[PDB]
Amino acid sequence: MALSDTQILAALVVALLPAFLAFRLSTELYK
Amino acid sequence: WSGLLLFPCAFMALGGWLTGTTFVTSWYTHGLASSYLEGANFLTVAVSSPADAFGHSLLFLWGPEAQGNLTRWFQIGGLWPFVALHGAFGLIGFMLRQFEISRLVGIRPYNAIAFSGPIAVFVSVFLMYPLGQSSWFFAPSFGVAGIFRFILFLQGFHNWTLNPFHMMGVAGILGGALLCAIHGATVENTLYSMVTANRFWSQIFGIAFSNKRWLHFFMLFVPVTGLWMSSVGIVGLALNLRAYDFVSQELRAAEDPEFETFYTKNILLNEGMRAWMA
Amino acid sequence: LTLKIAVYIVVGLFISLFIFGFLSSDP
Amino acid sequence: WEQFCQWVTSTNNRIYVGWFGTLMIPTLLTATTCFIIAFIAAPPVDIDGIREPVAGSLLYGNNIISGAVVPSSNAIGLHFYPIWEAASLDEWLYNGGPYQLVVFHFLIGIFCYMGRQWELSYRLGMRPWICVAYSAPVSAATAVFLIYPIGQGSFSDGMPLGISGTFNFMIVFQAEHNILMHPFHMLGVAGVFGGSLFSAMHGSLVTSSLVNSRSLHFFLGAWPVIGIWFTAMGVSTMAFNLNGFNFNQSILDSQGRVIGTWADVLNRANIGFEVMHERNAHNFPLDLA
Amino acid sequence: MDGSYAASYLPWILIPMVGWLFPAVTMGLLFIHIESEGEG
Amino acid sequence: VRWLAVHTLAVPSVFFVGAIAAMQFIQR
Amino acid sequence: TKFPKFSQDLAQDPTTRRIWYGIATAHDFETHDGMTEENLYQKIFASHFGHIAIIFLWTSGTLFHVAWQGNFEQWIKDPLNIRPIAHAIWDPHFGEGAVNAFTQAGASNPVNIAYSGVYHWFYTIGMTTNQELYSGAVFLLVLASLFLFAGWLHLQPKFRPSLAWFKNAESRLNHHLAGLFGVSSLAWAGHLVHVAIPEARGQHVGWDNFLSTPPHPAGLMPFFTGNWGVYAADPDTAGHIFGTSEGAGTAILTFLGGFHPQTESLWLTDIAHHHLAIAVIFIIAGHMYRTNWGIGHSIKEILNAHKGPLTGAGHTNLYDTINNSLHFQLGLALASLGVITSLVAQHMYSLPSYAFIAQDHTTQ
Amino acid sequence: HVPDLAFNPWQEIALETDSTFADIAFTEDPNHGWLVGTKETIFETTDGGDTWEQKLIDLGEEKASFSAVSFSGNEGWITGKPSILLHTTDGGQTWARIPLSEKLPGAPYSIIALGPQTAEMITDLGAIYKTTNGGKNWKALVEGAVGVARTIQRSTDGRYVAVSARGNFYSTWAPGQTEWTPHNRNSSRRLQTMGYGKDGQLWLLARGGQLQFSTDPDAEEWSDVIAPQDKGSWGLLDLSFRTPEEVWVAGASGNLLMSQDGGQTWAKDTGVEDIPANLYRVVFLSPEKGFVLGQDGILLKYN
Ligand code: CLA
Ligand code: CLA
Ligand code: CLA
Ligand code: CLA
Ligand SMILES: C=Cc1c(C)c2cc3nc(c4c5[nH]c(cc6nc(cc1[nH]2)C(C)=C6CC)c(C)c5C(=O)[C@@H]4C(=O)OC)[C@@H](CCC(=O)OC/C=C(\C)CCC[C@H](C)CCC[C@H](C)CCCC(C)C)[C@@H]3C
Ligand SMILES: CCCCCCCCCCCCCCCCCC(=O)OC[C@H](CO[C@@H]1O[C@H](CO)[C@H](O)[C@H](O)[C@H]1O)OC(=O)CCCCCCCCCCCCCCCCC
Ligand SMILES: CC1=C(/C=C/C(C)=C\C=C\C(C)=C/C=C/C=C(C)/C=C/C=C(C)/C=C/C2=C(C)C(=O)CCC2(C)C)C(C)(C)CCC1
Ligand SMILES: CC1=C(/C=C/C(C)=C/C=C/C(C)=C/C=C/C=C(C)/C=C/C=C(C)/C=C/C2=C(C)CCCC2(C)C)C(C)(C)CCC1
Ligand SMILES: [Fe+2]
Repeated sequence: MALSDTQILAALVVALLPAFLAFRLSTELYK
Repeated sequence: WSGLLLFPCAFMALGGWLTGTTFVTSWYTHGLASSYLEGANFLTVAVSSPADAFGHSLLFLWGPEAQGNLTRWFQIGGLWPFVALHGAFGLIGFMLRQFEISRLVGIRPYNAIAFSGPIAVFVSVFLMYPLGQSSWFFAPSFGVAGIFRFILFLQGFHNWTLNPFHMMGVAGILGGALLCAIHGATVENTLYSMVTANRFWSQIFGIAFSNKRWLHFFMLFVPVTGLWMSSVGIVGLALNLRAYDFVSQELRAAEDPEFETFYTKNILLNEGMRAWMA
Repeated sequence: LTLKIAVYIVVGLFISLFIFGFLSSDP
Repeated sequence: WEQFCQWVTSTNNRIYVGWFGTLMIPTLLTATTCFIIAFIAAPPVDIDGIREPVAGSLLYGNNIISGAVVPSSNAIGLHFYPIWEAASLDEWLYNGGPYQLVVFHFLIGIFCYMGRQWELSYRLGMRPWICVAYSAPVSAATAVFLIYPIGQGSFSDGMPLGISGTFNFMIVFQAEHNILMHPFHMLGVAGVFGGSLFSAMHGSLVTSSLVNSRSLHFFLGAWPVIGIWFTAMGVSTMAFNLNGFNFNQSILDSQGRVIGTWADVLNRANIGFEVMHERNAHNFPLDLA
Repeated sequence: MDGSYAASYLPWILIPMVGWLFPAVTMGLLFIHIESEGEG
Repeated sequence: VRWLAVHTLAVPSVFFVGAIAAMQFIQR
Repeated sequence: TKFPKFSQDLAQDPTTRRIWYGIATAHDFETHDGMTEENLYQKIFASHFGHIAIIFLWTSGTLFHVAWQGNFEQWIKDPLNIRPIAHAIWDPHFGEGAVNAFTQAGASNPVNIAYSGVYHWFYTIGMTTNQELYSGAVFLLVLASLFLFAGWLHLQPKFRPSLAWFKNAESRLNHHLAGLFGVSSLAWAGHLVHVAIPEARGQHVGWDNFLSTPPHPAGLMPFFTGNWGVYAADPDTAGHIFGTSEGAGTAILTFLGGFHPQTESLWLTDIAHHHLAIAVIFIIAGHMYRTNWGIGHSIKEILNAHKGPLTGAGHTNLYDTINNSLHFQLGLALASLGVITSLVAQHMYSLPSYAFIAQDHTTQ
Repeated sequence: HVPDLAFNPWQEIALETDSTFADIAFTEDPNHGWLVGTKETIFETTDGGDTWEQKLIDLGEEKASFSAVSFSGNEGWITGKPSILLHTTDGGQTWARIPLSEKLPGAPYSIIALGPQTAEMITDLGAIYKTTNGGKNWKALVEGAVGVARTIQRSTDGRYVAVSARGNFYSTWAPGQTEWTPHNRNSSRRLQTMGYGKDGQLWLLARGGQLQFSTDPDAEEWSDVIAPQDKGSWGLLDLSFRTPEEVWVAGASGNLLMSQDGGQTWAKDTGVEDIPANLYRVVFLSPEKGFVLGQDGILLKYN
């Protein structure tokens, strides 16, 4: 059966974390 | 009916918190920058408690503590009493809202008796403790960092961990979390369908659940009871410090350098923390 | 050192029994 | 012998065993026995490598609250310390080796408890989310009992198996790491708070009806587990000298003087905890007779 | 435009942000940074 | 009514978010 | 002007060449102002972490969009007729003609058609429902988060690696040959045996019940006794229908050879024995170079020993040359990767592995 | 395992007490030497530490654990917690306790006799007093407290280093300063001990037996982490210099190790590992006369 919209929203919430980690890594590499 | 008695007050409390977290400053109440305007971030911003210059006066807008002025009313810190009082009023309004919803439907009000726990927590932590204290300057701030600072202050000045009431409240909170997780997991396992879970727990845990209504009552009751006891313990701290301090161990350890207990080291931490702020 | 040997054989027999039983699961 | 295995795997026993139980029961029983003995009659375990022995046994003058199975000695460090590496029993008792034995056999036992849970769940014909839920407390226990001692490089600063030991460990942890400002303890706090909230709401709803539920129960059971996973990972990160956000002295003026925020007060409180006295130039008595 | 996939409203807002809001913001910040004088 | 229920929250939020957006630049 | 901070000659340029050449020479760390060898290596290490995280995010996005807006659960029911769907189309600039034209693959909205052949790959490795695709996407998100955090952490001052740690060739070769190649291929063979083949034979195996059901009716007894030929007995028949139990064998490791009669692809049991044997070979190879236990070869001695009478000095001092130079290593790696990529293309267009992928000509 | 040693130069002595050793001191090379331990455990010797007898002294409370003993020429001082200070002018034949001032900040930690009728007094709270009246008076040298501390060590020239109560950071004091200079620890792991080497510089021992050397007076920069037990993670306790070049360290279960090149190579002495005790301190009065003090009345004498 197809995905549920709650799954999509949860996927976005989960993907929030690698965004923050990537921002931190980029700022560290900028130094 | 009362569903319109909390909406204006709750919205005003939310608006006051939002205004405080970005515009007003705690320079003249705590000597700190506590809003986005000065350069603070989401964790740092806080609606700071009023300064220790008035005592228990509520800092009304029409009261002589600000004389109708708004810049003064914000600098004196009346926004904290504003937010706290409006929030408490709206929270009791939602208590009555759940009460009247239950009355309208005709079933026993159990969402209200469960929601009573947060009411007690709020009225004890933010209202009764400063009332028992000298003034609002020792009341907790409306901020993420302010809450942590208040927690550490209460640990330093009361040894709140050693209090039986916070202990049983911790037990209640953790038991509520465990029961929530276990109920969800068992429901999605058997996904009636109670005999399978009952057999699984009878063979795993021995003391299985008699009925699903019993388990639902237990998960309803453990965290609300924990919160109620924690609030009662804080209220006691305001009146009579209920910390069982084993002075026998204290004297036994004071003059014996070959004896030590973790209670003695906790007392060491508390008294050093007291001495740290002069 | 006899206690060390005893503990060694005890734990070894326990883990060997567990793995042997798991590989021949009757049900 | 086959009758023994038939009983072991039998789903008719009064208290289930399973094949994981064959290894769970000895480890749990050993851990309980040695923990009880160490709690009752352990000698004063020196904990910091200095001449300040710490006693955590009832027979040595402790009540229930003050009793705590003392962690290992700083002399041990992180090294594996079984009894046979001790030249005699007294040194092993005085070096906190009971703590290491307890924690190791207990970790094995809880892992095997997970295994037993899953084995019974699948033999009973049920999709096993119960172990997915039970993994969270196991992960937290491993993070706070094994990962943190290794990250800190010693077993001395592990959590003592006692009520007062837990509080002292938590306070020293906050002082040395600032866990409160770390986002993962907030994730754990939100998880447990949401668990309590959902428990209360669901119990009220069910009891008020006493005479979407699938996904409702799923998320109800899933929120606290994710929170506990996140806070366990946060503790594991804190083990290797990672800390929470340090927003202190991050706001200046036109000239360069720090303004100060609530995070600055948190930092000041942490520094106050990590040294249990005042600072310098506070007028010590100059002349003593 | 609309589709039968779950959460069909997500493209409606996500695509304009990644097409207008995100590019405008990043080019603005980059232009500000690459022109800040001094501190070479 | 629904009109007030939405506008009482909408009409200050845009003002506030514009304020914070500008503060994200006013910092030296 | 501040930008570019890593070069002062470009920072004092008053023209627009400053911006162009700042973008151009950004990732050339070897010529930044005041760059040390240690800092160069550490920056390279962190950036490599970044590229790995980006790759994992890209794979997660592919999986997620396929699972969300695709037709995988209908594609499996008829791989020979249905067209795989890559992602949905949301173009406000579209007209009605384009909307009617791009409502293809039996969808209900404008939609693309995947030509990367990921549907065949997912079907071949046993993924049959889009929930599994979603779980894989979330797991890949978590993996990318972990790798980003690893880069951040190994950039920290106290976790910053030393220069000698970056110049330990023997240990790196041993670990990456035995572990990165041998262990990973062994785990892949285990995945094929424990999951992929049973799913090809119409058995649903997932995390919930893989620990119970053994891949073979005789589990681990013949492997230790030495009766390996048991695992190769009773292979899949030529009348085997992929994804069902009709005419399917019980063997897990076979050398059947050739192609599956239906899917026109290599036998999965052949893949299993192939990747397992490759794993064994790589694990043997990984124990070649001495690290600190005395046993093992040292590359410098090997190179200096293999001198030639016609080449004067032979392969003398090449160890120092390759170890000190990063461009030498990058050139060797790029040459090898290009050669094996061409090999991948040549040996995949002629020996398809994924089911029904030969029929779909556009993807090939 | 770890590399072995060519021999064992440490003669083992098992004293008749359950106390934990604290310190040792000697008046003259062959003259009676004293050692202080825990639970009022004082032992006297007459042949350079080879023969020790317990001196049974008692006060109102039997819980005055001695910490430091400092002897200059013949004059001698004993300092112990809770506050107890014995002063002698005859080498210790008779002990005259000096009642400590009630305004003493915290408990006494260590004392050093600078010469005839002098004593530099140190308290665990971080107070540096001095007497030139033989205990009649005391003069402070720092006007503030470093907080609770794990260990305090004295430099050869007179500087002081005090590790924090948990090893999170440390503090230093130089002569003429009214405060203490605090420094965050220069190691990944939490500090355990910090001492002044014979080279005039500092060294630190963190958790897990990690040893770090500083090569500058400011101690801002530090050398690489040195682990005498590479594979083993035993917790090292004390460090000392027999020679300004040779190094010795003491740990747990008799893990007494010896380095010929300033920590570069550590060879384990298997001769003394069999001792059922956790060695605590190593004191080198001279490059020939050394003592290793451990648990339950166990001593090692250098030959
Ligand atoms: C509002 C205040 C508040 C709240 C709600 C929390 C909440 C939490 N804190 Mg926290 N904290 C706070 C304030 C707060 N904190 C403050 C102010 C400080 C500073 C002192 C800290 C410092 C702090 C530390 C240092 C740590 C926490 C941790 C935690 C988490 C507990 C996880 C746990 O117990 O493991 C889950 C439960 C277990 C591991 C129990 C074992 C379960 C096993 C499987 C079963 C064992 C059975 C038993 C042995 C016998 C069976 C009984 C019977 C059958 C016989 C939780 C999210 C911990 C954490 O993050 O966890 C990783 C942690 O390490 N906090
Ligand atoms: C790199 C992988 C990748 C790529 C190329 C795409 C591509 C697309 N996604 Mg998508 N997505 C991805 C991963 C990816 N997705 C993941 C992992 C998730 C789960 C959170 C989603 C969730 C998602 C939703 C919910 C929606 C899209 C939509 C879309 C389409 C609109 C354009 C867009 O990206 O903005 C919107 C997409 C996002 C904001 C996703 C966030 C970006 C992901 C999480 C990480 C990408 C980081 C990447 C590596 C950075 C590389 C930098 C490089 C260019 C220098 C487009 C086809 C929209 C669509 O289908 O419209 C019809 C839509 O509504 N995506
Ligand atoms: C006016 C012309 C026009 C415009 C504006 C668009 C716009 C769009 N079409 Mg489209 N299309 C057009 C004509 C047009 N189309 C025509 C004539 C056809 C043939 C019928 C199609 C067929 C078509 C299909 C089949 C699809 C689209 C899709 C899309 C959307 C993709 C969103 C996107 O790419 O974001 C992301 C933006 C980019 C990838 C642009 C990146 C380009 C640069 C070179 C890369 C960056 C380089 C550099 C590093 C940048 C530095 C950083 C930067 C921020 C400064 C977008 C709304 C897709 C869609 O619906 O999305 C879900 C889709 O599937 N279109
Ligand atoms: C067993 C231990 C171990 C493991 C698993 C790794 C693993 C890794 N190390 Mg490594 N390393 C180790 C020990 C180890 N290391 C030690 C001990 C040292 C010190 C001496 C180092 C020092 C070191 C350095 C200095 C660097 C690494 C890097 C890397 C990464 C390389 C990125 C890559 O392409 O991987 C993925 C590779 C594969 C999966 C295999 C390659 C594929 C080949 C060509 C065959 C193709 C497979 C198949 C045919 C195609 C499949 C098709 C399918 C998609 C359908 C990788 C994750 C690099 C990095 O930055 O990572 C962060 C790097 O710069 N390592
Ligand atoms: C973890 C914190 C926490 C939050 C945020 C929270 C919030 C909520 N729970 C509600 C419900 C409930 N909570 C319940 C049990 C519990 N709830 C708990 C804990 C929480 N409950 C716990 C621990 C329990 C177990 C006893 C029940 C049983 C219910 C409900 O029936 C009800 C519901 O249906 O939920 C969906 C709603 C209350 C609506 C209301 O009173 O309207 C009035 C709103 C007002 C007055 C606005 C609040 C303003 C406050 C008081 C002051 C201002 C605060 C600032 C704006 C924020 C400061 C932030 C700083 C900390 C940084 C709301 C969604
Ligand atoms: C520590 C590991 C040691 C364990 C060794 C275990 C080996 C177990 C062997 C048991 C299998 C029993 C069957 C064997 C009975 C005889 C059957 C026979 O003749 O098979 C004949 C089979 C094929 O013959 C028939 O094939 C038909 C195919 O449909 C049938 O189905 C059967 O497979 C078989 O009857 O072929 C082979 O097995 C030939 C031998 C393969 C062995 C390798 C030698 C080939 C040269 C390659 C070089 C590799 C050398 C190893 C290098 C190692 C490098 C690290
Ligand atoms: C150990 C062991 C034992 C028990 C083992 C048990 C019980 C389980 C072991 C499992 C193991 C060992 C590994 C599992 C690994 C799974 C991995 C690593 C997955 C990685 C995925 C990647 C990287 C990419 C994912 C992808 C996805 C999701 C897609 O959808 C598209 C394809 C692709 C891109 C590939 C015991 C002690 C009993 C005996 C001794 C051996
Ligand atoms: C300048 C330079 C460089 C570059 C160059 C390049 C990159 C090159 C390339 C090259 C190449 C890229 C090459 C290739 C080669 C190949 C080969 C050499 C092959 C061989 C093969 C063979 C020999 C085969 C055989 C066979 C057959 C045929 C069949 C059967 C099987 C067998 C296998 C036997 C470098 C960086 C390095 C360094 C520096 C300098
Ligand atoms: Fe329920």
